[PDB]
Amino acid sequence: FNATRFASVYAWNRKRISNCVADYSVLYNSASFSTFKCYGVSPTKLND
Amino acid sequence: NKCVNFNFNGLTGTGVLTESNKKFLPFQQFGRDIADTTDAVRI
Amino acid sequence: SSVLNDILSRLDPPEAEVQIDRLITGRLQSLQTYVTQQLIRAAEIRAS
Amino acid sequence: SSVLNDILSRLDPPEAEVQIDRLITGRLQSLQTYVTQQLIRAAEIRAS
Repeated sequence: FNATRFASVYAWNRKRISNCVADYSVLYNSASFSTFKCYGVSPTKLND
Repeated sequence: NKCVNFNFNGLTGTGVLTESNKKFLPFQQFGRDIADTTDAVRI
Repeated sequence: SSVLNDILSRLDPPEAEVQIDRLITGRLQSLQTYVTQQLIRAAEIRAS
Repeated sequence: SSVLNDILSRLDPPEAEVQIDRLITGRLQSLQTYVTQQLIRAAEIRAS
């Protein structure tokens, strides 16, 4: 979210996501993003 | 020994969890019996 | 899925409830089909 | 339509498959209804 740099989509950069604790509801209450589509997942159940 | 609706370790369910003698390999802790039901969980 | 509980723990009311609508339609046949099965058994029994 | 083949040759996976879902539900009654028809015939036959 404080990303320093992102690689271009034509070779979109892929990252590994695992082994941590994230409250994703913060984003729903963050509202800091243009779009926050949670599809196949409800945002308001995932922090727990 | 008391049946409840629970959200266990991120694994959610409702029922009673009491000491289990069943064998769950080290690579298992919870396994799905019929109805995706656990028999012993971590058991 | 075969389980609505995972739906509930990850999805929203509208999509979860439409998926449950199709889920519940399936079980409402499976039951009344079973009942039809049983009462054609029971007719053969009552004759016998 | 009554034909899924034209769907397949002109439509996409998601909409084609939902239309097939409703198509296949219709045929799954029509079959098990037919089977129910037949085994109430067969009950009248077995009595006779």
